[PDB]
Amino acid sequence: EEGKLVIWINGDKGYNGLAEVGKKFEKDTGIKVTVEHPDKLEEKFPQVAATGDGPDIIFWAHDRFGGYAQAEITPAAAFQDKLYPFTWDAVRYNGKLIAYPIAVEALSLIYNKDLLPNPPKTWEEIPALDKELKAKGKSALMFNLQEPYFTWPLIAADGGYAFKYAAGKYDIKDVGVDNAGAKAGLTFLVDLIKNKHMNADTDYSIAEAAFNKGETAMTINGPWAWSNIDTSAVNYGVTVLPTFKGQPSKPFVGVLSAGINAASPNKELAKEFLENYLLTDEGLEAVNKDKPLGAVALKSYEEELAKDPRIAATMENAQKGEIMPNIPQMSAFWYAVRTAVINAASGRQTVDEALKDAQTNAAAMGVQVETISPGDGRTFPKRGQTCVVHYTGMLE
Amino acid sequence: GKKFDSSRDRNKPFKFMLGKQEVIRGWEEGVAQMSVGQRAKLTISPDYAYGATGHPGIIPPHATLVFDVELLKLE
Ligand SMILES: CO[C@H]1C[C@@H]2CC[C@@H](C)[C@@](O)(O2)C(=O)C(=O)N2CCCC[C@H]2C(=O)O[C@H]([C@H](C)C[C@@H]2CC[C@@H](O)[C@H](OC)C2)CC(=O)[C@H](C)/C=C(\C)[C@@H](O)[C@@H](OC)C(=O)[C@H](C)C[C@H](C)/C=C/C=C/C=C/1C
Repeated sequence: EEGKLVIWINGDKGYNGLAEVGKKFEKDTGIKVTVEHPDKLEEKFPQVAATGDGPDIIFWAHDRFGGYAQAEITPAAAFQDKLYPFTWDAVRYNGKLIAYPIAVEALSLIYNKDLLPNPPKTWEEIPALDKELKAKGKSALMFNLQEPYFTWPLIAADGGYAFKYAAGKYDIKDVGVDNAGAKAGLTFLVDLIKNKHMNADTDYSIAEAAFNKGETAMTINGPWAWSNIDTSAVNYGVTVLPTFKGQPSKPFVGVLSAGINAASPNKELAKEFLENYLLTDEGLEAVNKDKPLGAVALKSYEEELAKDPRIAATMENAQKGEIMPNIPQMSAFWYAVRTAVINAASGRQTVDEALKDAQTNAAAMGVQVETISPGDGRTFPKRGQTCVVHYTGMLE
Repeated sequence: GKKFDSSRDRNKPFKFMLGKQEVIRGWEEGVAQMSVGQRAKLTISPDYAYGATGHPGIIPPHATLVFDVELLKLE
């Protein structure tokens, strides 16, 4: 809500690289661009957008953006085939494009080369690998087991999916969590915990410290984690995730993307900056110099960056992986899957028993509105309006 | 199932700004679907309520909530 354009991007993303692109826009156009990194901008943008005041451009995962679309402007691209078709699919909601894809942020297997010259290509190796490394005085493999984003790549490897896709749509009723592939995947992860190869309590924070310290041989993470391994003076490399039962681990992949706020009047100015400054081999490089994006949506600079085994490995994990659906019911997937996994590790429920639960919990509507007394049928509450109600609340 | 709150008890209506995330996800998507004067059963899942944390001391983790809501007036 002004005559210059304001950009919001996360603190781990290297805003100073973006700033130098904005300064080049200023030398060429005169328009001043300021890039901010608010503490909880992902949650903050919806609250402020509803008032009709928020930044002109916002940079997040494509997945959050699907919810913004059910508060965000259609971009118009024509000869913008500089980006891959699969990256464009990330930013498409009801056949409309919500944003400009930037980076492909797929999980990978990262490994200390001095602790392990050649990483294991299979999951089944890691137990045997851990005994050899445990004797030396270190671990094999530490990553976040709390959040299902990191456990899922193993789980969906031998089959099993959030929501089946048919006739160009997602089917919120058809969930692939209580099938054999899911069970085999999960049971292998539980067994690794049962055999003291991994600890249920370990989280992202704990795992990050150990790999950066050099206490663990391998971790699992995105290119968001690369700058911290760099600073930690640890000889590391990024490879393909280990296969499970000869099938590749299929991580859900997030795409860093640039959307425009409907309440931004600077849409024409913002579009020029994204289309003709950000999505440029030099533009993207300025960012990557500050903090790496891994694989990028632009083909120009991706063909350059993929000479690095890290970026080449990232894209590989993204291809064998599937792109993260942006549909709302994914909230209820992640919730269903996080509780299933955590309780399998806890030994609260059996694997077969937790995934049974998950298959139900994932497909359940967030809210069902059944009528008691009908309304006028005309007037509906609109964002920024105060609702006056009576209510009775109780547990089901 | 046990009752944790009622406005009709206190006999003062409850006012919230839609889309400001003052209330749970189930209320924002849910009351947005009600016409003015309408009364409806909101069956909210934990994801759209307080999820795995719950509300400390009042609502357990993984608790599906049921709300009897009557949309009285817009302001
Ligand atoms: C005496 O009764 C309490 C409410 C009780 C608490 C316990 C629950 C079982 C319950 O009984 O409500 C309940 O029935 C319930 O689950 N509700 C209330 C009806 C709406 C749906 C749900 C709810 O969202 O409550 C809400 C739930 C418990 C917490 C919120 C969930 C959504 C999340 O986005 C919020 O982030 C912060 C936190 C509570 C509210 O509805 C109140 C109005 C809102 C807040 C406190 C926050 O938004 C706060 O954040 C700074 C604000 O911005 C407000 C406006 C600032 C002003 C000064 C505060 C007013 C406080 C009023 C408090 C009241 C009437």
